[PDB]
Amino acid sequence: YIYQDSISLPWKVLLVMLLALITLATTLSNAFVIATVYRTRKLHTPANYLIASLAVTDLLVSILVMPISTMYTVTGRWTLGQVVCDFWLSSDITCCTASIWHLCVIALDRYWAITDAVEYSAKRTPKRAAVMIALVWVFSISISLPPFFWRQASECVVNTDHILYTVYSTVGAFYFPTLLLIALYGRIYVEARSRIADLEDNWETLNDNLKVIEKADNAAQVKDALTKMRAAALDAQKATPPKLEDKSPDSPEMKDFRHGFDILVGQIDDALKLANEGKVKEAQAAAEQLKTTRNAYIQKYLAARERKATKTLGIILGAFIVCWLPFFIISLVMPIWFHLAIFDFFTWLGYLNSLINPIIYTMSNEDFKQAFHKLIRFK
Ligand SMILES: CN1C[C@H](C(=O)N[C@]2(C)O[C@@]3(O)[C@@H]4CCCN4C(=O)[C@H](Cc4ccccc4)N3C2=O)C=C2c3cccc4[nH]cc(c34)C[C@H]21
Repeated sequence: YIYQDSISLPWKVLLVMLLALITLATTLSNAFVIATVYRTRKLHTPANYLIASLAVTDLLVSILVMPISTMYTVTGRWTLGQVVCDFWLSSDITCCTASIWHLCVIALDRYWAITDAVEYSAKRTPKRAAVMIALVWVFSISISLPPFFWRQASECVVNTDHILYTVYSTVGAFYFPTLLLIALYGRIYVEARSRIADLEDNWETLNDNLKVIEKADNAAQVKDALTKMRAAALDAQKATPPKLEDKSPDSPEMKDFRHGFDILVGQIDDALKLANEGKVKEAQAAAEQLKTTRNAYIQKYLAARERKATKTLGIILGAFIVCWLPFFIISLVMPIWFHLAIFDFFTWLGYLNSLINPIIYTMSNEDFKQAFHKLIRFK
């Protein structure tokens, strides 16, 4: 029985048009993300390479799996033969597993960057990124390779004979990566929370000590509030969590919040020199410059407190669960309920995640956002 045989001609052609536009929108949205990393020299960093390889996996899903699926989902019958069926099922398992595992490799990279910044800076290289990507693909192909027990060769479905592999495939491909992502997001969320809580205190110490220099009575009072201000600025500079946007070291970092403390420290040192010279009135007058420099970084400070990197990783985590949790839940309860339409809906729900992810990055990451605005000639 095929439930699709009951669907009318107008609803069938509309369903083909909806599915074909999702497939096309996934291909172009991921093609944009790949080209943007490739074309922009500023984006040639291991972190953006992981975005670019996630976009490559999602592009293969849109070329090897989704077009050839639209017809099978709407008609409900396989007409391409056994050989094409073998490659289609395996490219569905391999690319979707690669898609899921790219997400935790991006999270692993963000976790190490926010949790172990000094030790990781030396290890975060494009060679490291390649080795991790190869491992993801080798693990992806290894998941789809065992159901080749088809010693027998209208219907095209993956081998459901061995319950032990069926659950290993579901765990290795989904349940293990989600538990890793929850743990990874948890540590990242808590890291950023304490990093902005420290940034808030160092910012307040900077503001209050800046008030003291103005209302100072002694030279020793001026000199002390300056060294305290000096220490808080460099502490605020380390407290500020990493941005969502990743740029290569060889790129001008103007109006950057972390740079504001560098020029500010330079000014605090210039003022302490006059204080050590004996020109305290001049050292006090240097606070008028410090006041304006601080005033120019308030907007960049208030921006840091919003933790865009963890916020957007939360939206990706959220988008990943809401897209794949129904599929892998039904995938486990199916051997042990409603019709085959809910399986077709939940497969496409997982497919949709290949489109949601590149639109989340290009709306959130300002490098990808400005690249898009350039593409459609919008200012
Ligand atoms: C989205 N993609 C879809 C794809 C799939 O369901 N393909 C078929 C061809 O479509 C069905 O859903 C259809 C729809 C209506 C009736 N159907 C079935 O009765 C069986 C159910 C089934 C699900 C899982 C395992 C065995 C059988 N279907 C199929 O075999 C397998 C996936 C998968 C399975 C196992 C590990 C995995 N890692 C990544 C993935 C993946 C990607 C992931």
